[PDB]
Amino acid sequence: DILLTQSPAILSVSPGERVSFSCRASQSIGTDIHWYQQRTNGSPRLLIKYASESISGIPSRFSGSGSGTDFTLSINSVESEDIANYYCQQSNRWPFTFGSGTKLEIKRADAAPTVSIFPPSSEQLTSGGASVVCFLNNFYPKDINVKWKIDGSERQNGVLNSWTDQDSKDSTYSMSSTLTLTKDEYERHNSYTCEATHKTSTSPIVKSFNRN
Amino acid sequence: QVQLQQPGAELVKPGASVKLSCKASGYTFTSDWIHWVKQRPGHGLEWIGEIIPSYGRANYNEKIQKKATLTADKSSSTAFMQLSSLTSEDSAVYYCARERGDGYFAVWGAGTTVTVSSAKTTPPSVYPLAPGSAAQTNSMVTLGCLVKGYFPEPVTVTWNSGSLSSGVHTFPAVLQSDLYTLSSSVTVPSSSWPSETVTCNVAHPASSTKVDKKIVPRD
Repeated sequence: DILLTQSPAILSVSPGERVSFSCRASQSIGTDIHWYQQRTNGSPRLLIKYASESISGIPSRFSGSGSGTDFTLSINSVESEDIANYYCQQSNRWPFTFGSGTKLEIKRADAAPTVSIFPPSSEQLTSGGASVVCFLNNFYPKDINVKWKIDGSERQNGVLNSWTDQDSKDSTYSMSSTLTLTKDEYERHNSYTCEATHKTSTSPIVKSFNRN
Repeated sequence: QVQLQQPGAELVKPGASVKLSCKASGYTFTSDWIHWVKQRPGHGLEWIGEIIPSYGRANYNEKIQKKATLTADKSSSTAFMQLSSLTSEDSAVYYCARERGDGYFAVWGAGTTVTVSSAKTTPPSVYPLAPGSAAQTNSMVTLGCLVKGYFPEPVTVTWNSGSLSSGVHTFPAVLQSDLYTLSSSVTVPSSSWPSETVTCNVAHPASSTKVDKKIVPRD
């Protein structure tokens, strides 16, 4: 069976640069290679067929080249919407096989996080539960740390964090931090604080509210 | 029109079986093949097998253990994949895709998220995320929806029935105590809310529920 090697597994390039993804077949397959794009949470989408043939409705900055064993997918000037996983697939010999995929990442300018904190909803409280939600949005680079304080003292239990993948709209990252407490516990405190530390500033970006 | 329709999700008990469907529309030719492709969370695309509806013949990936059985119904123009004796190894998104006999997958279905677990289906609770009264704002304001306590994956979250996609992102679910939780964030010009409505729509395919939650300023 035809093995398709895609290396490197991640490409990082600066906005507007040209980028080239590599696909290597374990034996010669003429031009029977096709390329797909898959964004986060989306299904694959055909970009190039038969190594170099353009597909209707695909931006003209996408092109493909090569024949035999070595194939290239190129993007002429990378932009944010190109952030995605890219797969090659051969149809020269049975069975059809797929490459293991290359992730495109874009190295954009630093941006500090936009921080927002949210008190539990009336509706949640009714149910005996309290979740305080903090968004750290549209930052870059991805490294970032978040700290909860309750009445001025650090809180670590009940905190669950979630990070998006790089954003295909602006090449940034975002993160959510969620502190979950019972209604009781939540009411035995006044001040809830979400603190974001990120290389864009030496001091934390801090957001708080008071329960009353 | 959407060329290939798959259900959003299927929950299957360990050792049980399920039949995925893929309903096709658009031009259909005797040369059409319907392919199925498996994708494990955070992994690549794996070819499972193919069927030619005009003749009913199916072939399967010989490198992997055969869990699938492909059939098709020409009358309803629908392809089926029967997965049998599932384990947690079988949890994945399964796509169907159409090939015109010329080697490439011109169109793909949206995929069915199959979760193999003994846990029970649970619809999510959807809570608004509106800023507290002391929050200051600039030219933009940020709102949210907290989607909590659901099983299994996935949920789809849109804002204003899809019309609002700029300034939106939805975080990956975190799982705890056999329940998932996530939030979705939306940012609009501050001048525009609350005068213009902002609402999150939360679909949870595995429980057949679709819930709306309007986001209003806190009282």
